[PDB]
Amino acid sequence: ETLDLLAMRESYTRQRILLCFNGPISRSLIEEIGHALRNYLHAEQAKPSEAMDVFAVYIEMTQNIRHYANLKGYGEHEAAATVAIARNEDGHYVVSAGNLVERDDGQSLVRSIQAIANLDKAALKAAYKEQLRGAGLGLLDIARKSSEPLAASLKEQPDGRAFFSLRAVI
Amino acid sequence: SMETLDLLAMRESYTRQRILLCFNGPISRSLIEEIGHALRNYLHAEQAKPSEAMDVFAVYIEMTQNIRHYANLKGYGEHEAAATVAIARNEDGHYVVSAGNLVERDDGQSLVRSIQAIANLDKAALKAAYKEQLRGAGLGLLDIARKSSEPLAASLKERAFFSLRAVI
Amino acid sequence: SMSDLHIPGTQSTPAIQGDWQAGRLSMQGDSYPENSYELFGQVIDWVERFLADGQRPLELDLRLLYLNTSSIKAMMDILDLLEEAHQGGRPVSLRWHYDRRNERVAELAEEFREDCSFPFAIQAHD
Amino acid sequence: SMSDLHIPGTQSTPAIQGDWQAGRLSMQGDSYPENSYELFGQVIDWVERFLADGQRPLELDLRLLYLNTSSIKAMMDILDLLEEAHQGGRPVSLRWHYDRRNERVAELAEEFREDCSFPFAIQAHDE
Ligand SMILES: Nc1ncnc2c1ncn2[C@@H]1O[C@H](COP(=O)(O)OP(=O)(O)O)[C@@H](O)[C@H]1O
Ligand SMILES: Nc1ncnc2c1ncn2[C@@H]1O[C@H](COP(=O)(O)OP(=O)(O)O)[C@@H](O)[C@H]1O
Ligand code: NA
Ligand code: NA
Repeated sequence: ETLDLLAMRESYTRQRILLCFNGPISRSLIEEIGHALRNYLHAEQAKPSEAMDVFAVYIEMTQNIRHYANLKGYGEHEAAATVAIARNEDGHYVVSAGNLVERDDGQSLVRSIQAIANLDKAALKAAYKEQLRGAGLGLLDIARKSSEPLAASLKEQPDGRAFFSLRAVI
Repeated sequence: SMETLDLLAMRESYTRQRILLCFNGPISRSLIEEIGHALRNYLHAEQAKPSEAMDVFAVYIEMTQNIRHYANLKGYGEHEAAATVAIARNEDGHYVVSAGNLVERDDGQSLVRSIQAIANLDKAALKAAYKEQLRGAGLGLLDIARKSSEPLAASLKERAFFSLRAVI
Repeated sequence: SMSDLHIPGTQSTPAIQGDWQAGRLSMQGDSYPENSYELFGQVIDWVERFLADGQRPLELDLRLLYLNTSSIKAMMDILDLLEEAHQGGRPVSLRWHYDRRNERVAELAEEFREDCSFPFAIQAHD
Repeated sequence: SMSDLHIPGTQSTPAIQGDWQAGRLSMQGDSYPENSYELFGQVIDWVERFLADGQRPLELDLRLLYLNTSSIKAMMDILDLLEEAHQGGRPVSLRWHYDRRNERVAELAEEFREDCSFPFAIQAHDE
């Protein structure tokens, strides 16, 4: 067939991926992968505030996918996602997640992220504090916790549905 | 962006392989079960016939618990007990369960020889060898071979990377 | 409850009830824990204690589904105690219920029963 | 126990104790449930009830760690009830304990405290 398990394992090594999952993603699956992530961060002697940032970005990105799938009525079977967590050579963690979205939703999402990427930490805080009382707390929190600007991409399809992928560098 | 593009390249590769679920990383007892639950939901959503749904589940659990057993035997901890697991569905509708892990090279070589020796035996010989291990391939590998619609396939790269593939 | 055995079931381990006075051992659910003897160790001891004592019949009523290799070994240890007691003249019996639409449970139960010479029933349900 | 509130904690939800007679609301642990108002709805009701009448002080003793966005909104709803009662003359108080080696919890507690004008303490501990 087409399944090449060694080719994937080597691609994960090339990208320095420590954890990655693809498929239907449930509440309990989110938490259990987060538990593997927290153990890995502890085994790598992550500084306490760095460990919380990486975990927080993982939870919020993956819970945004859950929230979207609920809003669009998707079922357990339909609520699918691709999540990856890597660590750069300099020690910075990279948390990436992707999911299928309606095409109008995907285009409006990349706009909000492009509007988020260029704000400094003080502007991100103000927009965050204002959304406490269009990008919301989740994307704003991920942007605030990143050491690099948030990056997003969108692979459109004449299905009407697009693949949205987001990455944060912690 | 380089990470978002690569995330797209991965997602497209999974599509071309008809992969339903795949995981890579440290694999614990609770992660085995939670991924097994996603598998059981997917099999129901695809209206898998009941004994076929149990065969795929049984092969998934036994493959991944063999990785757990080996990692414990070699003393590995939760951080070193790492694995790559994938479940796909072929064009003909048959499910494919594949799992891979790092092994000592001599262990991996003895493992490939053991799978090559069982893979080509018919169901009656697999049952007898199974029934004999009730009282070298054991019950785990023999059950996966017994539940497969095709001969078990194994490979070894280069600590070596061992990979096992069953078609149900 | 003193001589009885009640174990609640989980996602990967079966629920177990050992009724000492009724001479009945019941199980239900899947069984794929990583170390099955952490679970079945007390069940085997419960059976061994029951079979060393008295002549009262012991019946197993199983509603088991998926069993991994470790659970199958432990199950075979339990059936060897029944078979040992049965060869000595002790009345033992086993009943395995299963959903008629899933043959694999009956096929597994049928493989267990070829190593037994005591009454062993497999009952299909709609 | 009738007017009290005892909620055990889990991996993704905090443990909560509402002591009605002592006027104390305590919470410990992480909080990242998918729908935080399934958890915090009864806590908000408990706070509102305590604050609706009487003059007894209400103090919050928090040992919370990671909160997701939904829990932060629910937490803000609780602190808005404290602030409203405090502007009306009700004595309220909050203490947030945290491990000194993790400044993110102190930073989160500080962001909450900038929207509050009642006594609000952040206490570091050497674990
Ligand atoms: N992964 C995603 N897929 C699709 N849409 C998303 C995703 N993440 C966020 N969104 C959308 O972006 C908006 C903002 O997200 P977020 O910052 O988490 O806001 P909030 O915290 O206020 O919910 C949501 O209203 C939703 O439409
Ligand atoms: N994924 C794996 N990695 C390394 N060794 C393995 C793996 N799977 C099986 N083995 C080896 O093959 C042997 C037999 O496997 P198995 O058929 O499960 O036997 P049993 O079920 O009797 O343990 C095990 O002792 C183990 O050393
Ligand atoms: Na959100
Ligand atoms: Na095995």
